[PDB]
Amino acid sequence: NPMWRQGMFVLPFMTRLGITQSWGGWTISGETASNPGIWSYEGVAAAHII
Amino acid sequence: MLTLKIFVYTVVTFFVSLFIFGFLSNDPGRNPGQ
Amino acid sequence: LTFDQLQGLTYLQVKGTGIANTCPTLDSGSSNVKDLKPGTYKLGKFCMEPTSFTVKEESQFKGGDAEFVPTKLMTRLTYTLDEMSGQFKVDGSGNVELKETDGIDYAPVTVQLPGGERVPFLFSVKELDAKGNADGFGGEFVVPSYRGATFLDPKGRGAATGYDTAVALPAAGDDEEYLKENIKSAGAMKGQAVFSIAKVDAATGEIAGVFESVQPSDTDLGAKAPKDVKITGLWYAQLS
Amino acid sequence: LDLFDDRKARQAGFDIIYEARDLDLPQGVRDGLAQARENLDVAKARIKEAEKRIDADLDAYIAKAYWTEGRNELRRQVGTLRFDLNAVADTLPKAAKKEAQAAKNEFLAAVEALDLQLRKKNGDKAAAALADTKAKLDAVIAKL
Amino acid sequence: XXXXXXXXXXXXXXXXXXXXXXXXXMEVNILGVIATALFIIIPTSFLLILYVKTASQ
Amino acid sequence: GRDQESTGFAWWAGNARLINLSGKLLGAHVAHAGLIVFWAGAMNLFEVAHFVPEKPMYEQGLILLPHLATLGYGVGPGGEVIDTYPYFVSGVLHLISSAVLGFGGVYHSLVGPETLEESFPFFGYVWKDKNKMTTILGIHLIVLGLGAWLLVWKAMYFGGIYDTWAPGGGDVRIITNPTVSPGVIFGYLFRSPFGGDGWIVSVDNMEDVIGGHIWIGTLCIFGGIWHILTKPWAWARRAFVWSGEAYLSYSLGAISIMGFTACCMAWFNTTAYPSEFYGPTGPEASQSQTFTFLVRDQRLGANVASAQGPTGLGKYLMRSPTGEIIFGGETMRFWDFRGPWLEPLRGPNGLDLNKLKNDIQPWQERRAAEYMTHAPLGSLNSVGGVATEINAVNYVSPRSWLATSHFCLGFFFFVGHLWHAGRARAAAAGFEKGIDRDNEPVLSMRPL
Amino acid sequence: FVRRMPTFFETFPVVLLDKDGVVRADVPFRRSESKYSIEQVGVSVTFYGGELDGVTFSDPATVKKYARRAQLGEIFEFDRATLQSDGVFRTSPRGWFTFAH
Amino acid sequence: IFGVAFSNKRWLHFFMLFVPVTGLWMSAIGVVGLALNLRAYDFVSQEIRAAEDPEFETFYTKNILLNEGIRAWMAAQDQPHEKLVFPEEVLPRGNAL
Amino acid sequence: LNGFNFNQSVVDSQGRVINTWADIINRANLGMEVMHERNAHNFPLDLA
Amino acid sequence: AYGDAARVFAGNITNKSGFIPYAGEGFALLIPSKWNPSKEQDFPGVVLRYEDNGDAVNNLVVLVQKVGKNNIDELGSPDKFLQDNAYLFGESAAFTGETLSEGGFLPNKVAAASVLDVQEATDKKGKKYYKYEVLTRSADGDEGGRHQLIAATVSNGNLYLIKVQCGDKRWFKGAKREAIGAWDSFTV
Ligand SMILES: CCCCCCCCCCCCCCCCCC(=O)OC[C@H](CO[C@@H]1O[C@H](CO[C@H]2O[C@H](CO)[C@H](O)[C@H](O)[C@H]2O)[C@H](O)[C@H](O)[C@H]1O)OC(=O)CCCCCCCCCCCCCCCCC
Ligand code: CLA
Ligand code: CLA
Ligand code: CLA
Ligand code: CLA
Ligand SMILES: CC1=C(/C=C/C(C)=C/C=C/C(C)=C/C=C/C=C(C)/C=C/C=C(C)/C=C/C2=C(C)CCCC2(C)C)C(C)(C)CCC1
Ligand SMILES: CC1=C(/C=C/C(C)=C/C=C/C(C)=C\C=C/C=C(C)/C=C/C=C(C)/C=C/C2=C(C)CCCC2(C)C)C(C)(C)CCC1
Ligand code: OEX
Ligand SMILES: [Cl-]
Ligand SMILES: [Cl-]
Repeated sequence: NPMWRQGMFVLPFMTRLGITQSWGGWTISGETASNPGIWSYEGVAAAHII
Repeated sequence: MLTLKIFVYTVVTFFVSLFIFGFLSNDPGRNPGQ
Repeated sequence: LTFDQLQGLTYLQVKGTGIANTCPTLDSGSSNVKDLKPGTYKLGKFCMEPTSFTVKEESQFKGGDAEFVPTKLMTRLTYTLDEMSGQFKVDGSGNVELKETDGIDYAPVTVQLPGGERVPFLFSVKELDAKGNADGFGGEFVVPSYRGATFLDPKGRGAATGYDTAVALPAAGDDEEYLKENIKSAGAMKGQAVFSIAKVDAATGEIAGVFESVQPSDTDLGAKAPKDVKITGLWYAQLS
Repeated sequence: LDLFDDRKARQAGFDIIYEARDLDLPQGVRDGLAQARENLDVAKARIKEAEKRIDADLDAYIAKAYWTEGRNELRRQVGTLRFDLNAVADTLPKAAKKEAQAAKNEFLAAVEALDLQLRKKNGDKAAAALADTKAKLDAVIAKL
Repeated sequence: XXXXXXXXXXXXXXXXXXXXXXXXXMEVNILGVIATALFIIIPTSFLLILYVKTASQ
Repeated sequence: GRDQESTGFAWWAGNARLINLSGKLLGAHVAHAGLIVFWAGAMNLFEVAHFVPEKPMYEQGLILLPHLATLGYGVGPGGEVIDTYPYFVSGVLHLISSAVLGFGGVYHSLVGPETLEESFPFFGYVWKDKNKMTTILGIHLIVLGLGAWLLVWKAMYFGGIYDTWAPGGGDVRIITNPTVSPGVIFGYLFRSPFGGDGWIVSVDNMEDVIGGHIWIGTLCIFGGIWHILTKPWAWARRAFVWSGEAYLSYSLGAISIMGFTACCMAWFNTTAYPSEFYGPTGPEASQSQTFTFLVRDQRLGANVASAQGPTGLGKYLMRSPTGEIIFGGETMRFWDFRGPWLEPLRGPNGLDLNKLKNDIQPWQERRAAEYMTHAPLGSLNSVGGVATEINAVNYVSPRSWLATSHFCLGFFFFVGHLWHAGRARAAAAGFEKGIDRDNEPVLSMRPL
Repeated sequence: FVRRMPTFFETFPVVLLDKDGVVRADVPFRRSESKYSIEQVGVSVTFYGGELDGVTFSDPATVKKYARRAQLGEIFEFDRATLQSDGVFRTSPRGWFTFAH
Repeated sequence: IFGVAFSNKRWLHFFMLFVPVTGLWMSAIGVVGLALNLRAYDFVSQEIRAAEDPEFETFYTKNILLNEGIRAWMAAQDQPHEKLVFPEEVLPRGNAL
Repeated sequence: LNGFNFNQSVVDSQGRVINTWADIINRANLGMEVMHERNAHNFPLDLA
Repeated sequence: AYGDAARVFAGNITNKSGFIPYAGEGFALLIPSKWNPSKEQDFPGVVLRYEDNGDAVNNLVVLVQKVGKNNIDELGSPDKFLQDNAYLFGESAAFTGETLSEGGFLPNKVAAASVLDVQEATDKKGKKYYKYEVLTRSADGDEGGRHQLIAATVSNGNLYLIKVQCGDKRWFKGAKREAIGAWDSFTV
């Protein structure tokens, strides 16, 4: 059940440049997150909003 | 978390210091009266 | 802190610091458990301070990994069993039998898995009878239900008290859709623990070491499938 | 309902909590002060038990540096010592009553000085205060 | 009673009918209702705003 | 007196006509002082006359006698009231003193000089005189310091003070080594008001109370001497409105803080407000309930240590969010409570299971049982218990009366700050009587 | 006889009464120390007429189930799958007309 | 101070009349609904959800439990004509208190 | 310091309690009290 | 038109003892004033049931049951008689599951009755009464347990029993006086 099977359009573009971790604690590869920091999927979304 | 606390302490102190020295700056004279 | 160092402090010097949620450290002493006189002892001040909480997660990546993914604690420093007492049996050959009777010996702990899943569990060593050599003596304990039989769910349903149906729906209640949630069970479970005697002080009758415990998590009073929670940490006891 | 036997629970004071909550009874009965004055032997036993705690338990706590336990031992089961000494002292004749009260005040200042040293965690000074406290307590018990 | 619950279904049909023989068509997007409503009202309002502004001068 | 024709103040603002009448204003303040002293004497005699030894102080609706009890008057070991004569003489002494105070207030108001400036330069003053104002401030600051020293003199040299934490049971104890260290004193002043810290409400022994009043007595005397020999500096002269109504608002704000602090003192503190006289605090009763049932259930046969409640938490004992062993249930919120009855059963790690299982004394059980039935819960018509109670018990805790009343007073006196301070600035600037139609300030301002 | 739910109650305790109107059984909320539970009373349900005719139930679980249905009046079978009915009662055209007008 | 202010004094006073009148009239519409028991008593989506997982809790579900207590404990005396004889065990109550 | 409590204020000559509208209000209070925070109390008195 | 003047300036309340005498059929007791006559029949043979206006937990029940005996000792020892009549305190029939999380109770148990007192008190007429005080505690902890004062005696082949149930929070609040008073007043 990858990203491209779920209709995700902007998620691949964040992942293409290096965004792989979420504040939810998961990683796009499936491993566990290690201190995601500001630049997560949620962080990048919040930044474009701000 | 300590970095967060120090950041908040700096921010809280800055605005409180503005408040304190703001009213010590001849505030009673800042009025339209004569 | 050692036990004597802890007693030197006052309640006001310990409150809010986190020392109260720690097991005493056994300094001096020695590692050879043969220093204990072979016989029976009264277990006292038996403490178990976890150092790691991990939860077994089914691997959707196939291969049946079922690895224990690391967690994050949600309930603060309320997770160390303390003041447990019981019986400690030590043989001439080094065989160890630990049987706990009372004390705290249980504490509700909630951790969060990667993904936002809060998995609560009743971290307990109730009725722990561990038998084995001093290197690896382990046993099986009882894991009581996380919620008691009189716990009421947000709709008032419960095992020994409360409604046995979804009163909110006066027509769709008692439907096979809600029958599982309508019926609540408070049966207990069992878990496996392994202990080790790292250090022993025969002069003060104090032993310490590490433990590893694997027990099921909360079943939501029978409304949820449990998970395996592996608890590792240090334990301390005073023989007398 | 499953039935249990708790007849012995009344002994060892099951009703102590229920006696203390009966607003029909005077405050002295509710707080147990009247009962102690009623039977001095009950109060006199508590004085003797208090002496054992000071003369035996306090020494180990100071030597082992268990400061909190030393202070707690000075207030638990000793929390009635002031009342008990007063109750026994009143029964004495007036001529001896002044002597017993004077001796008690010396002991009370001694135990307060001992408690201060345990608060400061001064082991050397606390040991000296305990020796004085034990000596003055025996003087009070002799006069009572 | 589950025997009688399914007895009626295999027997005379249930209520609420349907347009013609069958017109449920649950596959229909249903979101198309919002798409059709928004595509009508939003441009229609835009045109009506300009016309009323123009017609009043 | 005066009238609105010659003053511009209506009768409902009549005392505002005394602002510039020093002599009459002196009489008003001396007369209200006589009223305060009168009430203290009148209520002291009222409470003594209505006092029965069959019941504790907190059951009889007394709020002044507990203050005298804490000063170590007419009380014995354990908080028992042994004599009532000291309460009587205190009431008479205030009642008689109010008479002479009332005469001076009545004299200085009606017969005495209207203004003190011309005839008595020492007492005469004008509000704008920053120097004279600080001298009056300095003098009355010294008499406050002397009052604070009276408390430490009584606690150290005159009988002593009631110590509810005293070893061997609570009793009147002479303080000998008050805590005067700067770290302790500054520790109370600058700790947070939140739970566990409690600001100055958390003072937990009479050594700190007396040591604290030594600092206050010394600061006030030095501050009194300082404010006598000096005058306000340049930064102070440009930061304050120097008028009579402005000085009033400064005190209304300060007195507002004290009212709130007293409200929290009576509700939480168990050292300067012993539960033997003011009754249990809210937290004490909640802790007492779990203690009472733990004792009863242990006797009925139960390992209170491992007893699990319906929620999965400990029914009788659990851990606080920092690790201390505390009583279980909804009393978890009151784990900070520290009382002379529960502290003996509390080790460095929290409650001691061994002490709670083998070494609970009957006086501790009696104390906790009494406290849980005299919880501060009560009604306005003085029906004790929760709102769903029946009219059986006539009881409201003195702490409930003190906390509620002095919060209401504290809040209204905060509105006094807002009112009398906003007017002081407006009156001084000159637009407290309205906007001048000739030159309205907004009209000169550029449009927004 | 099951005491029917009055029209003013969203939820009503289920209580069984005899002919004289005395409570004889109920589904207790507190099951710890009950004195009227249908298990102690041994209540049974027998259906006359309709789909279930002559059928009797003695197991407490089903007796409780129909006792709750009984307090809502006559016991009917409802198809809740065709319209995905939620299960909360709704108003008749009589109720809607009165409210509107 | 507030960002928005009245500039028309006539509009200010009509508003002081419109707010209170419109408020009472809207309430009167709701009571008309309650005459027929057409009440906004519950959110079915949250009640269906709560019946499916015993973990879902909201303040709305906590109020529904409070209403259960009000109805059961009040009905016997508030409605004497109903002749309700609810025994103690059938009244809903939580643990201890 | 709660509101007025008039529960069982009116009693007849033989000691029986004649309920008022306050007692009906009390029964509603009993309903809310026993149902609020179901799993939070272990002891009968709601002191906290 | 009763014609009776109001009791203005009366001075003396008619009944202020707190108990209203009740004369039953073969028995008599002092029912507390603030208790209303209930209309439910909890147990077989209930002939009288009063419950408190405030709390329905506070209630008394008098039970007459034909037993074909003369003295209550023929029904067994005071210990045996109580065990035979354990249905008086209620049952946990509805709850059949197993649980180990009920702190202070035996495994798979949600209720427990603790017998505090047993007494073979004899009446003025020489009537053998088996009086019992028992504190029933439950897992839900309602009222903090229930005090159940029970006094029983057999006359004319009928067992006359009185059970006064009082909630614990009411017991230490003052309801103890009314409960014990009615319990002692019971006379057959
Ligand atoms: C429109 C007008 C509005 C007016 C509002 C007025 C409110 C009144 C309160 C405060 C404001 C007035 C000024 C301070 C008054 C003193 C408040 C105080 O003594 O404070 C403490 C008291 C009492 O505290 C209690 O103190 C107790 C002390 O008891 C301890 O010690 C006792 C004595 O021995 C006993 O032993 C007792 O058993 C033992 O537990 C306990 O520690 C409690 O845990 C603790 O809560 O009240 C408290 O708790 C206060 C809790 C903090 C304040 C509430 C949150 C406000 C937050 C504001 C923004 C955040 C932070 C900035 C704030 C401040 C910045 C400087
Ligand atoms: C020691 C404190 C203090 C002092 C010295 C003054 C002094 C003064 N005030 Mg001020 N005031 C105070 C506190 C104080 N006030 C507080 C706490 C408030 C908030 C409520 C106010 C609100 C206030 C207002 C609104 C006004 C004044 C005014 C005045 C001036 C004339 C007042 C007068 O003539 O009284 C007249 C006395 C009366 C009319 C009697 C009425 C009192 C009330 C209605 C009854 C109170 C009794 C009741 C039992 C209280 C219940 C309290 C309870 C709920 C807690 C005067 C110099 C006036 C002014 O500005 O002058 C320029 C004026 O308009 N004050
Ligand atoms: C603590 C309350 C208090 C006090 C101490 C004062 C004090 C004063 N007020 Mg005032 N006032 C008050 C409350 C108070 N007021 C309230 C609540 C109101 C609102 C109604 C007012 C409204 C008001 C107005 C409108 C005026 C004053 C004025 C005055 C001043 C002179 C009064 C005068 O000379 O006329 C004479 C009054 C009398 C002759 C009445 C005689 C009654 C006597 C004095 C009372 C003695 C009774 C007592 C039991 C006797 C004790 C004797 C002792 C030896 C035992 C004076 C200093 C006047 C002023 O501003 O001065 C310029 C004035 O204009 N007040
Ligand atoms: C109707 C008005 C009213 C009334 C009746 C009361 C009544 C009371 N107040 Mg309150 N108060 C009020 C208004 C009122 N207040 C207002 C408007 C405020 C400002 C908002 C306050 C602020 C306030 C505070 C901050 C406190 C009180 C307190 C008290 C209580 C004790 C009073 C006391 O001892 O003070 C002081 C006593 C004196 C000034 C006289 C004694 C002074 C000397 C120096 C004492 C020395 C004694 C000495 C040691 C004896 C030995 C002598 C020798 C051997 C050395 C009392 C019941 C106290 C309390 O109980 O807290 C809840 C307290 O802390 N009040
Ligand atoms: C009721 C008592 C009282 C009152 C009304 C005043 C009033 C005044 N003082 Mg004074 N003072 C007092 C007591 C008092 N003082 C005492 C007891 C001392 C001895 C410590 C002093 C020492 C003092 C000095 C050295 C000075 C004044 C000055 C002033 C004037 C400036 C006001 C100001 O800006 O303060 C506002 C306060 C601040 C801007 C800082 C806030 C700090 C406060 C205290 C919060 C800190 C809390 C913490 C517990 C304090 C730690 C202190 C430690 C010793 C415990 C003013 C008229 C100034 C002046 O005009 O000289 C003539 C001046 O320089 N005072
Ligand atoms: C200015 C003025 C005012 C006010 C005034 C005042 C406020 C006054 C006060 C006054 C006062 C403040 C007074 C007081 C008095 C007191 C007295 C006169 C006392 C006496 C005593 C006696 C007589 C005795 C008693 C006794 C004893 C000895 C013991 C016990 C018993 C008895 C109690 C019997 C007014 C408002 C009107 C207005 C106008 C102006
Ligand atoms: C006795 C005692 C004690 C204490 C002591 C002390 C020492 C106290 C003090 C205190 C202090 C020492 C202080 C307090 C407070 C202060 C404050 C509260 C401040 C105020 C001020 C202000 C607020 C300001 C104003 C102004 C300025 C100038 C700035 C700007 C603005 C204005 C202008 C307004 C203790 C606890 C130990 C214990 C117990 C008892
Ligand atoms: O948290 Mn909210 O509500 Ca005040 O009471 Mn106690 O706590 Mn709980 O119960 Mn009731
Ligand atoms: Cl609780
Ligand atoms: Cl709630």
